[PDB]
Amino acid sequence: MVLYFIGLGLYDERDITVKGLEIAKKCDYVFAEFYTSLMAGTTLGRIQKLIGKEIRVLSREDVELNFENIVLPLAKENDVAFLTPGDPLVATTHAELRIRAKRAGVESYVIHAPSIYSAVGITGLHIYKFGKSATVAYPEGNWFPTSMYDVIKENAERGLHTLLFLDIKAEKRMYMTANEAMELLLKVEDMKKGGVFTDDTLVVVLARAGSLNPTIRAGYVKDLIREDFGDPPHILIVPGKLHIVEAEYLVEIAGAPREILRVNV
Amino acid sequence: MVLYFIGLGLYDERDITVKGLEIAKKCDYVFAEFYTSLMAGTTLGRIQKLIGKEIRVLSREDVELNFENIVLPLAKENDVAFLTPGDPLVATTHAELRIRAKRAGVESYVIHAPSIYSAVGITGLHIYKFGKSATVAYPEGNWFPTSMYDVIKENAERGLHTLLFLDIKAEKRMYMTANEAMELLLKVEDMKKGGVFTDDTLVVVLARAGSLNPTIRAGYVKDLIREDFGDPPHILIVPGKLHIVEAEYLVEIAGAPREILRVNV
Ligand SMILES: Nc1ncnc2c1ncn2[C@@H]1O[C@H](CSCC[C@H](N)C(=O)O)[C@@H](O)[C@H]1O
Repeated sequence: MVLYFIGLGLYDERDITVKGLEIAKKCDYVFAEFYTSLMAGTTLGRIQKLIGKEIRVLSREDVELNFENIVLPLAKENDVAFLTPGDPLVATTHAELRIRAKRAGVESYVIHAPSIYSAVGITGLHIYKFGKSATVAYPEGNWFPTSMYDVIKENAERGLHTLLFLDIKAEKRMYMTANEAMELLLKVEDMKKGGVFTDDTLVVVLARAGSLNPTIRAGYVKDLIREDFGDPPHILIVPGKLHIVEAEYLVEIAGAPREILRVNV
Repeated sequence: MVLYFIGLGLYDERDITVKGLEIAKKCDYVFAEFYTSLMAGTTLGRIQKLIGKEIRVLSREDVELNFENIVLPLAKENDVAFLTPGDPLVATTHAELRIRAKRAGVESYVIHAPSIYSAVGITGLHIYKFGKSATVAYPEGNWFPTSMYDVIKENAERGLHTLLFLDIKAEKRMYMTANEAMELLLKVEDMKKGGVFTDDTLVVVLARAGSLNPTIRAGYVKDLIREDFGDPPHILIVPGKLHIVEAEYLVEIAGAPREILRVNV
């Protein structure tokens, strides 16, 4: 009698780990949420098919307000599993749910899955060189988010790369593009003129990580802010000072201007 | 005419994604490497039975010096797979291999899998608050590494968490423990007296991630320095200032002492 946190992966249903599939296949009740990220290459049907169980989907409100009412209860008598895109505990507040589980007298286990946070390694940028991370959020009301700007500034000053999580509103089916983010940033630039994010800043975009053919592009903002990378989800990265080997991967694989090959030491 | 970089996961032969397995089976040749890391929770033999293909294990020199002489040739006329622990491209040196694949006129695809870099999310610490990452390499002869120490310093300075990869001797099959890593850090503290890592520093240890029974513990060095965290591999983490939720998780789940609720928050 337990509760399982299983990640479904980056793109399609096949991105679940074997461990995760075997275990999902033996649980009595299987819940899931699809609001923390977007798996562009699959459908609830295929997941349900692959697993072999009916998956009751939950909304942000069900999860955040009644997890212990809807899911935890069954967990005491049965073997329940909660599915989520990517890795269940990366860039979500699901970790807290484990405390609910404990306090509800329920044993919980975690089955990891490929996360966008580590998939960025496909851009050639050294993983250890990524600093703090941030999320470009949808502007709303009379307030224009600005934190993500300072973060890029802080990391850049230290020579670190910045991972920018783009926003999502599942219910409204809104998936921020790298373009919608490059614009939101250029605006924060003018508001602060910090030299952080301009038209000559180098940027890398990763779209549909997990698919066989993700869109990996690196270039100056001016030349990319008006490009079609493809369907979502999109991720934006503002690199710091590149290593020669990083620059070479970006040029040879990501299609960046040959000029970055010449790094400023 | 195609090369696949498939990730093997975190601990056992089941940490591979259904994607990576289905593909690995459809390959004419399968290579692997276990020098960047080690699947402590399985064996090459158990892995070979899951894939149902034999696997030629490549040494470090093999890959870094003659990848284009051992792997790429067969990739021209067949579909070849290259297995590596964790998620590919998280080992900085693997990325450049894709360039070589192109140079030799070969298609290369990447099949991600759970990485320790993202799995750390299970510690209850927020992913975005992780800063630059470092590695605690085994000292040798007159050599006494110290960069890691500074990496911690710069991160916690900015309220960021520090993920410390512990060293490994693949061949000799020798895992560095969290305890050992702590002793090394305390030794650098005494050498630089920066206040960065002391008997009162709070740390989190994560052992055997990916397993259903990983060890997750959090406390002050003076109590974890000699604590037994179980079989390898080990990962050490020096957290920055904690959000009340991280602290609660570290207490409710990682058995951290209540003191952290009022000291490290
Ligand atoms: N497959 C993918 N490709 C590119 N970006 C992705 C992605 N999956 C998620 N993202 C990015 O991350 C955001 C969701 S945050 C949730 C991440 C998920 N928990 C994980 O472990 O991967 C998306 O809005 C997008 O900005």
